[PDB]
Amino acid sequence: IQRTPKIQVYSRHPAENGKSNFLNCYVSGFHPSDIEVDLLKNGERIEKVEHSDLSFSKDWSFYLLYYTEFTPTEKDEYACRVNHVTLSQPKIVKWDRDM
Amino acid sequence: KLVVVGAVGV
Amino acid sequence: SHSMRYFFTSVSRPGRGEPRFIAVGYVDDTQFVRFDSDAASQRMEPRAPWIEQEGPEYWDGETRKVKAHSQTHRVDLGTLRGYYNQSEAGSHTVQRMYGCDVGSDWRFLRGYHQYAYDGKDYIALKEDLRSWTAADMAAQTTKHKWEAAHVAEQLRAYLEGTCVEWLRRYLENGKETLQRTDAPKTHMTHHAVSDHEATLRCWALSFYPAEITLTWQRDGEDQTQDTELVETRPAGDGTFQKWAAVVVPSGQEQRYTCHVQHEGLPKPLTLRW
Ligand code: NA
Ligand code: NA
Repeated sequence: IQRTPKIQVYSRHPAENGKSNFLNCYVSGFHPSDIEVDLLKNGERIEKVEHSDLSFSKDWSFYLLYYTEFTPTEKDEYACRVNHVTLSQPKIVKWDRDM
Repeated sequence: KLVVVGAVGV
Repeated sequence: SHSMRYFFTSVSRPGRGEPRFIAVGYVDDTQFVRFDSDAASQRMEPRAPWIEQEGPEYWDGETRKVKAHSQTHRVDLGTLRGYYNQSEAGSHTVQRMYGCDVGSDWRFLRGYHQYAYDGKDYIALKEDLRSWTAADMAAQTTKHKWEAAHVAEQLRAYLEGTCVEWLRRYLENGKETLQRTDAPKTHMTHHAVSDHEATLRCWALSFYPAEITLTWQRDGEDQTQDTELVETRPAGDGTFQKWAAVVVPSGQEQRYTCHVQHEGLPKPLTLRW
């Protein structure tokens, strides 16, 4: 009855240090729809984060895109933190630069 | 354009 | 082919107040309208430039209809709690999807109207648009009600009429984007994973529509072993992304080809390192 979210963390454009970009957290395949998604900069919640309107797939599982403008640097670490009824603790997925 | 006829309840 | 689809989600709030209701409209893989019960406007809102040209009668009409949809879902959450003998204490979800496809001939191809309760099939209109698939005895009760109320006849009239006519209107008004294919921008990357092995990753970026096939071949035969294929994902600018990777012996990269199939490609692309 409950399906756990799949998580992808990626940039809209090829990541280049000092070039403005968009950080994406795509959460899919989850049920029910209530979900907490935060984008993290060096472990700290980013404020200006927007998300797509709730929609769902043929199997009725939900998907959302969470996103923020960001400028990648050599030092700064980005991640997506997801909480859902199917998770005993919030799941943190690190942004892998070329994934 | 959405369905115009009122939706029938389950 | 082209599609118009509406998606509705209603989630009950047992602690206080009425269900959260979210409606979204799509043409193909492009969102064009939304309603969110939690938003300030309490209106159907545009989400594509080509729907903004619709006049006030359109926005008033779609707002009236989507609010009526929200009240139907609110009532249905109550009815379904009854059918399944569930307490008032739990949150539950109703989902509805309906819409229509036009084919290569720009004529009606197929219609659909599907309902789910708590993420499981409940009742669905069959492809003939004349019969219902009821998953269980709660849905069988609904089927008997909808047969008596001639719901399939009402939906058939919409799906073969209004639905395809307005899909064709939207496709013309939005043709600059809706009838433009964006072929995937493809490249391969190479990363050593050991002294003896390398990962080849085949990228498909900035494509529209979302439907794509990435396949690896070794010496001209399909290979699935030692491969990874990520779910197609939105870029956030209306286009999509996907990649497929294969682990290969270092020095043997030339044996491997990535094959990309997409509506925007006259012939499939072959990439080689
Ligand atoms: Na890469
Ligand atoms: Na690679």
